[PDB]
Amino acid sequence: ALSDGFVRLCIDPSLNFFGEGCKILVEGQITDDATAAENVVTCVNSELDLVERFGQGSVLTESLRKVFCMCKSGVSVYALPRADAAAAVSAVYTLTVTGTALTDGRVQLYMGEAEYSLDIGVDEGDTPTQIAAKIVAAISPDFPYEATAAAGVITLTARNGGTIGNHLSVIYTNLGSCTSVTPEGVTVAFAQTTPGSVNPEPNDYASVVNECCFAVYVLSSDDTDWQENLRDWIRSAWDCSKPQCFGHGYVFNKGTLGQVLADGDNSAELSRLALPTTYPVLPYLTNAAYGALSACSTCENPELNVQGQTYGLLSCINMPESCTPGWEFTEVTQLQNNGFVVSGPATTSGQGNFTSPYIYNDVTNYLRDEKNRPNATFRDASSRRLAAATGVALATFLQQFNGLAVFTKNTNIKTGIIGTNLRLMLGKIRKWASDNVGVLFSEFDNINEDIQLVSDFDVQPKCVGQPGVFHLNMRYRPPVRGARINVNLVPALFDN
Amino acid sequence: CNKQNGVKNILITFTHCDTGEVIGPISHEQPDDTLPTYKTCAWTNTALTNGAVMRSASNATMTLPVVRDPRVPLAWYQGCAQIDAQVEKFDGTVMTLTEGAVTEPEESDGRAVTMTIIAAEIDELLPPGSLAA
Amino acid sequence: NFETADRRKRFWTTQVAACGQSSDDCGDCARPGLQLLCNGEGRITIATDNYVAGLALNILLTDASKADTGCGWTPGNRGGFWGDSFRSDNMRSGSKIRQVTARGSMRETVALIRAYAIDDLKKLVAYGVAKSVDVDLTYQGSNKIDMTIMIQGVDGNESRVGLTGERIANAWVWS
Repeated sequence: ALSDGFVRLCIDPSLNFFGEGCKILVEGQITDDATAAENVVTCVNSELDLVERFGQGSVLTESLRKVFCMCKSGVSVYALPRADAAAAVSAVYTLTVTGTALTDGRVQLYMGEAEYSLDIGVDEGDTPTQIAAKIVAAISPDFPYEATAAAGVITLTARNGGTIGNHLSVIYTNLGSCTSVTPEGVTVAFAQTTPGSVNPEPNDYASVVNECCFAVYVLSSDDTDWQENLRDWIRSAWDCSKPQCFGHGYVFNKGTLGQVLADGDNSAELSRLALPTTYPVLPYLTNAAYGALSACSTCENPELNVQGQTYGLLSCINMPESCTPGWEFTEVTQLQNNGFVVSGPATTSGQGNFTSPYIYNDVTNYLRDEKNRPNATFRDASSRRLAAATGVALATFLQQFNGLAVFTKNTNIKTGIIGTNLRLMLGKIRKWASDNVGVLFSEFDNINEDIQLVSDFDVQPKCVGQPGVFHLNMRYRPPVRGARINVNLVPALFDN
Repeated sequence: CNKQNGVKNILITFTHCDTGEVIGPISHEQPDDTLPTYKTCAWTNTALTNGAVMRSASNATMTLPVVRDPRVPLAWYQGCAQIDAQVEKFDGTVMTLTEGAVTEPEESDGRAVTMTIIAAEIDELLPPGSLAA
Repeated sequence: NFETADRRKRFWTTQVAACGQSSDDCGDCARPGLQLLCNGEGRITIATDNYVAGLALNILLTDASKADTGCGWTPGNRGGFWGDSFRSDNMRSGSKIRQVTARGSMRETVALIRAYAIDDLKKLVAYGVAKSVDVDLTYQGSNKIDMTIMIQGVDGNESRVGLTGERIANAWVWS
């Protein structure tokens, strides 16, 4: 500002990024080489700092990579690294190459996600199984698995311990008439040899995220107990015993239909994502994409629903088309009716070509009630966002009565006094509630009965109440998302 | 005493347009025996032939005769400031207006002012036991 | 020759309840589709009755091209049908009843839905299948709502003389 070129006006810029009103927290494992301190929340800048700050090929880095690629700008990211358990075992996979390449050709593989795909050319004809397996020199460094390149067989070992390394299904082109000049006489076999053993169970959420507000929690793990702890923490943020911080969490569950349905703990604070047993993409990558997309990078408007092929398109994920739907339609309906989220391809094909997934229903895991009755009050995720928005907005509006003289037991206000009474206060609140129809509420069934204001003197018995304390009781309803109109066709062959 | 037709409290809140100043909800008193008059339906019907009608936009109007407060400039009471008014009758009815504007002011002697206000809508709070929603 | 000179035949036609009904806690609904008819020695065949009724279902249950918004749509679900660029009657296929948005009180939204329904089924008169169509919609409560669609047909052979309008072409389906 203050400069040599004096002129009527001075200017003063400070920095580029300004959208700090939206926050997202990503939690996951790390490796040994990571320099970040464990169990300490730290802000995350662009992708340049990654790898070094969280290790090479660690679960956390992969999750963060998708988060940044989905939300280019408009949200602020945070990371909460965690370390492996004391005695965690690392999963091991085997991929044996057999036969001698007797023709010139190329070999290409797809594992985990499209970013890790490779394509190398067979050196020449008559290359044995040992000169082959050069794939190891081609696998990208970011792959969470380490290739050893043994004599004739390549071994993949998870870089992180625990059960998180028990998900894979490879797609290759080394057989059939798919002659991308395929090397004739080569074959590949896939098999597992050792599973993961032990997961961590952190329970110090009250100390590391204490009294700090976050919008969306993302958890890159599949341990049921770990997820349960996150749900309990979120409840505390929505509790009535202290000022609320609000928030929402995203988790995933994988397995057969019988297994997935068994995780329905009836939590309105979580949005469980259901995946089949043969998902061709690493699970947590899809979960991170869904969380980031709904992590206010699009949901600055609480009313918005993250559904459909237009708004709920997880573009960053690319996966080859499967030979079978995976989730049979008779099973898709059951999952939706039970409060789960189901995703599927956004384009039509069965060729094994590349597509992207999208989300059918944006629904939480809410069922029944505290009194055990069934209802859909918190069915849609937008209800949770709208409820939080109403709470904040309502508190701001009522702020104008702070420090204002209030008259009771004699409602006539002298001339020149600045004050108000119960009836005037109630009337003003009604005005605010009505004006918001179409923005935060739908038309009230009976606006004269869903709002009540009573002074504390009328609640407590004689000589027990306090002067200048009111109780406000309000009931509302979010907007209406559609209705059914049964039709009755009639051709009326006769005339008149 | 619910059958008495009269006004109980009048609260106004000015907002100077050229300086953004805001004055708390001061109370007022009326100058004579007249009462305010109201119109809360923002549509006007014109009589066609054979029972038909025509609708016109129109506005929601208010008429508030009140004694000037000796601590507020006379200009504010005329069309040089926003107004937010509330009137509470004896029976219990409360009617609120927000973002109103004064129209076609007339000369005043310094004590009696008869403001004419217009707003998008007026909210009415009937006493307990209403029928309509 | 024999008086049955009209040689025009009739192809397959979609039918209501072809694949049965899908039941749910909210209610029971039809599942339209093609119908299979069986002979005494196998030799299955498709049904072709109620041509106009089948044609009406196709109009209602198909999304038409979506209006431009200024933000855009993904190429997958822009709506419409790629086969409409060859037809010459200067019309686009599908219906837009599903594109309504919650506006004002529920009464206004329902009224808008009726407007779209008429504007879509109006194409039936243009093709000449039916001589008139009208939809009556009633609102009776928060959750219960009904709508009835009335279509007017004609007989195959003309019988009346001195019609104010015109005999609809493509009337060989007699409906």
